[PDB]
Amino acid sequence: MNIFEMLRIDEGLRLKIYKDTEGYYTIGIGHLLTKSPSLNAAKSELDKAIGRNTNGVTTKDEAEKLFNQDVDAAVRGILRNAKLKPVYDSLDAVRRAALINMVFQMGETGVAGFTNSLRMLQQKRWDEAAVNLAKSRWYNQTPNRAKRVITTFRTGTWDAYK
Ligand SMILES: [Cl-]
Ligand SMILES: [Cl-]
Repeated sequence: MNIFEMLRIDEGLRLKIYKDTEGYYTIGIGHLLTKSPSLNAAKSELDKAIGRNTNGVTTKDEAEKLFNQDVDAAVRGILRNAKLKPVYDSLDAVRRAALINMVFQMGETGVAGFTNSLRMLQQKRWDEAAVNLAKSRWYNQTPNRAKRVITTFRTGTWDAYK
């Protein structure tokens, strides 16, 4: 397993514009287009993202290209974030993927706010971080996914995804 496969499992793949768990327009593999309620606004961002008149639909290749870009951007954002980098640097490979997953979902700013959890992860206090992480809106809103990610931090294995 690897980060791509992990995220493809968590986000799925949709080739037509759709609304995410929060009601926002998205496309592909969890690529958020806009938080605006307007579908036209969404089609416009799509077109801008793809570089053609899409009319709300993408091909598999195009969606995978957005995904590649989004994963890359996620890693890069972590490595440039003062609160995040040190955490990520301290982790083993599997766990780093768990961190990336979270930043892809919630943004780096959103993850950088789990201060308490981050410290625990940095200290390698797995069970404790797992419990702290669960005390969040994130876990209450998307519990199955949060649970997989959390298990991943807790165990350092991919069992949650097998
Ligand atoms: Cl883009
Ligand atoms: Cl979920």
